[PDB]
Amino acid sequence: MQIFVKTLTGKTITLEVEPSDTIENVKAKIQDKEGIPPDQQRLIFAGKQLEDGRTLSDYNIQKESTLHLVLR
Amino acid sequence: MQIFVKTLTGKTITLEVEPSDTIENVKAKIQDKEGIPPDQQRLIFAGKQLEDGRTLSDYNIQKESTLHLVL
Amino acid sequence: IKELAVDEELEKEDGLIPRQKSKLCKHGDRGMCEYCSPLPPWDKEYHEKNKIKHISFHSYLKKLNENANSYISPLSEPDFRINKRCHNGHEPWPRGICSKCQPSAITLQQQEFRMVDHVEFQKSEIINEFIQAWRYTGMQRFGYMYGSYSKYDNTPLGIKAVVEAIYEPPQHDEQDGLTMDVEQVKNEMLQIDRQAQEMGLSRIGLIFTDLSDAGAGDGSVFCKRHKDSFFLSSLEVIMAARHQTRHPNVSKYSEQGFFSSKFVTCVISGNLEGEIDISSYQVSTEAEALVTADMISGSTFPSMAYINDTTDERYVPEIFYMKSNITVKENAKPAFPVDYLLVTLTHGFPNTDTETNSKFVSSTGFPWSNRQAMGQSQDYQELKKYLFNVASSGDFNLLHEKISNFHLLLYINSLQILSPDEWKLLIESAVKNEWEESLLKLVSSAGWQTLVMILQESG
Ligand SMILES: OC[C@H]1O[C@H](O[C@H]2O[C@H](CO)[C@@H](O)[C@H](O)[C@H]2O)[C@H](O)[C@@H](O)[C@@H]1O
Ligand SMILES: OC[C@H]1O[C@H](O[C@H]2O[C@H](CO)[C@@H](O)[C@H](O)[C@H]2O)[C@H](O)[C@@H](O)[C@@H]1O
Ligand SMILES: OC[C@H]1O[C@H](O[C@H]2O[C@H](CO)[C@@H](O)[C@H](O)[C@H]2O)[C@H](O)[C@@H](O)[C@@H]1O
Ligand SMILES: OC[C@H]1O[C@H](O[C@H]2O[C@H](CO)[C@@H](O)[C@H](O)[C@H]2O)[C@H](O)[C@@H](O)[C@@H]1O
Ligand SMILES: OC[C@H]1O[C@H](O[C@H]2O[C@H](CO)[C@@H](O)[C@H](O)[C@H]2O)[C@H](O)[C@@H](O)[C@@H]1O
Ligand SMILES: OC[C@H]1O[C@H](O[C@H]2O[C@H](CO)[C@@H](O)[C@H](O)[C@H]2O)[C@H](O)[C@@H](O)[C@@H]1O
Ligand SMILES: OC[C@H]1O[C@H](O[C@H]2O[C@H](CO)[C@@H](O)[C@H](O)[C@H]2O)[C@H](O)[C@@H](O)[C@@H]1O
Ligand SMILES: OC[C@H]1O[C@H](O[C@H]2O[C@H](CO)[C@@H](O)[C@H](O)[C@H]2O)[C@H](O)[C@@H](O)[C@@H]1O
Ligand SMILES: [Zn+2]
Ligand SMILES: [Zn+2]
Repeated sequence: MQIFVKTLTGKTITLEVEPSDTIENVKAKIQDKEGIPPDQQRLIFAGKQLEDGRTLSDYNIQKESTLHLVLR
Repeated sequence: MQIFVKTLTGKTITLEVEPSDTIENVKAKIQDKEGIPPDQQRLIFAGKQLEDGRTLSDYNIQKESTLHLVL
Repeated sequence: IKELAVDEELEKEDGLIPRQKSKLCKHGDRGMCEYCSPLPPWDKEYHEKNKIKHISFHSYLKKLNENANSYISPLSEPDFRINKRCHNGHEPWPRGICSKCQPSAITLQQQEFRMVDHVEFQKSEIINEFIQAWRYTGMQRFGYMYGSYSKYDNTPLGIKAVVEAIYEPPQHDEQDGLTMDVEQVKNEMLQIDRQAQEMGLSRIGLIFTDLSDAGAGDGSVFCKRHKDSFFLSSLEVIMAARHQTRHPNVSKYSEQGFFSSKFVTCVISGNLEGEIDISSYQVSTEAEALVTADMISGSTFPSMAYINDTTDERYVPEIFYMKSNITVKENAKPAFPVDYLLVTLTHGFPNTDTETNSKFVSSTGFPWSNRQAMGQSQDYQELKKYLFNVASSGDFNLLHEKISNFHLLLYINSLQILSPDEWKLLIESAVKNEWEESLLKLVSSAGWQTLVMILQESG
């Protein structure tokens, strides 16, 4: 599927992920292309703070959903 | 009639239900279109936790009402 | 047809300035005379002596009405645009041209009056919390000011903008500077305007930072804006003109029903002493009209507006400006100091002695919107940390203090858990002078208890 992540630079980047993907995997997928290390990324989805262990399908993150990137 | 179910992610799904429907029945009606198993679903209406035994009319859930879904 | 309350009230006032009794008065307590009769509210000399740099709008309005003495509306906004529907023995512009449709030569001048005289920030914590975004990130920031207009008594018939909160739209401080005139900003602000109207608040101005740490380890900053550089740049002046045009001031006394704007522009930057200070401005009606006609641009120099070319789209006549050495008339082309388009306002905070009338009890404690780059997200965790404990406790004074918060309110409303009636109830519980009864109704309400339920299990 395709999911959007909204970064600290104003940018909204599209991401290619699968429902079984872990959130740690998505943080890496942001790191390589946006240069932000997975430990600096705090991911939020519509007021729910995500955890590296669970997956996108555990949080009902369907296609064309939008995650928010928060600093720390 | 028609009732709204609103998750914490903002998304609001519509449901076709009767006043006589059980809350277990409404949890099935959420699963089929959103794939979410009823054991993970906790439905909230008016500051009260809904119960699988009761019905929508026990809680006076009228038309165009909005339940909130918490995981 | 429907003016703001402050305009209806100042209209009824005469604004007369009393004068000292004179040794030359030779009436007793019987009437007045040429030496002791009061000054009219626009008295140029009274304003000079007291260092008031512009007369107020309603002082100006009353000056125009004495000079009118059948009806002709005394106020009309300038329009410099070529008349394009001219089919007077020639094709319309750009095919044909004649004296009826082309604009005459323009002469720009410092505006003698200002729509708003003073900017009062209801609490200095409002300013400090806004500045935190620059302190944490190093990026300059801008926000829109919400509040209302009311009387200001340090100048005849004066008006002040009373600021109750600041809202920051999404922004990044990059290769284009601050970006306010963009679709994303405009569409979010429409939503905020609507919700803050339900709180009895108008969008009354713009504030933005131009802050550079001075390297002295005392919090001081460089002085970049001053009489020998620039106050607002050309691009900032152009932006104020668009804002003012989009926030028109309603006036019975104008043929169109509108005249200029009460929207104010504030910049936070260093003063000549190196302190972080506020400078407040509006632009002239000539600047509004120039920008409507698309006649000026930013130039290489911040203090200089560039005058644009005649094209097949817009016609640009000669433009002059009245420069003061005493004055003289200069050709404004190719560029002219954008100074002549400004009016300057004062600013302040209410004195801490007396009771407050601020709509909101607190301006901090809950994350403002659009501060993710600052490590401030609006979360169910953050709302629970802020609210849940205090809500369960059943302490009404403490619950009142916590919900009396502009950004907290907007965030809760965005969750769309409370009904429109319950949202009105939360608003009343936050801003009302007599809030107890509303807070009770709210806390027992259904939507509210759902919200407290959601936070409880949100954890
Ligand atoms: O006896 C006090 C009354 O006048 C007050 O206002 C003073 O200043 C005004 C400025 O225009 C004058 O027109 C007015 O005559 C002055 O007295 C005020 O209006 C009230 O306290 C009283 O009517
Ligand atoms: O940096 C804030 C300083 O002022 C505060 O005191 C008052 O400041 C304003 C009046 O100048 C009021 O609007 C504000 O609400 C007050 O808090 C603060 O208390 C001081 O400690 C600071 O030096
Ligand atoms: O300037 C960065 C600091 O911001 C906070 O500290 C300020 O704001 C507090 C709440 O208004 C005040 O109590 C304090 O006096 C201010 O300095 C933050 O808590 C600090 O950790 C930051 O370094
Ligand atoms: O001059 C017009 C009105 O000014 C005051 O009201 C404004 O300022 C208050 C300060 O918080 C706000 O509460 C109010 O919402 C504003 O409209 C004055 O109190 C009014 O009587 C005047 O009509
Ligand atoms: O691609 C141009 C972008 O810049 C705009 O910013 C302002 O400054 C420009 C250069 O100094 C001016 O020419 C322009 O008129 C100003 O608006 C703007 O922020 C972006 O949306 C434009 O794409
Ligand atoms: O606040 C300082 C900024 O002023 C300009 O940007 C504003 O005005 C432009 C038109 O003149 C708009 O396009 C822009 O969206 C506004 O934010 C300037 O271009 C910025 O670089 C300055 O930082
Ligand atoms: O704490 C008093 C209020 O004003 C403060 O001004 C401070 O600004 C910086 C804090 O990060 C420092 O330069 C120093 O503590 C003061 O100059 C503070 O910013 C505000 O948050 C307070 O409301
Ligand atoms: O009420 C009379 C004046 O109140 C304000 O000014 C006082 O309170 C401010 C807050 O500290 C001080 O900064 C100021 O120096 C005090 O004189 C208001 O800003 C003024 O316009 C009023 O005349
Ligand atoms: Zn006399
Ligand atoms: Zn013509």
